Amino acid sequence: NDAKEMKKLNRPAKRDSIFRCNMAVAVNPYKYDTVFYQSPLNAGDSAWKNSTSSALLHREVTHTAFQYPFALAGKDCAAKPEWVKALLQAIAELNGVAGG
RNA sequence: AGAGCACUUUUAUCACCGUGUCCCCAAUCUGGAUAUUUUGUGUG
Repeated sequence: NDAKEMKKLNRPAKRDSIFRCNMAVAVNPYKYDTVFYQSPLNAGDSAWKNSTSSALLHREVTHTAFQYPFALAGKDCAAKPEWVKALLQAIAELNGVAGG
């Protein structure tokens, strides 16, 4: 790494951690819901394969909020106040967080 | 600054298709709210 680090002359940033965050939890229990699933075969004549069959399956969903602690820390994040402000604005504009 | 906690749960999909709760039936048969009772008493 960095030609054995003398040319870098900087910290390798190995473990510098900023914006520590926790993991979200729901507010309501789970009551074993189910929604059906069809997935028909792609074609009966296509060159592209058809998985040899078509099978129906199940899913489960629920409606629930998600409380969340933030845990922002560090008095050293003053080098780039613009970056901090942009990050806070992006957090305020959170959307599509889970790649479901 | 805690035996240094990142790099991944990811990308698509109609439970679809047809179907008269139908066909007859009486709440029917009789019964005196009847028997007595003064709005009486006097005024230019």
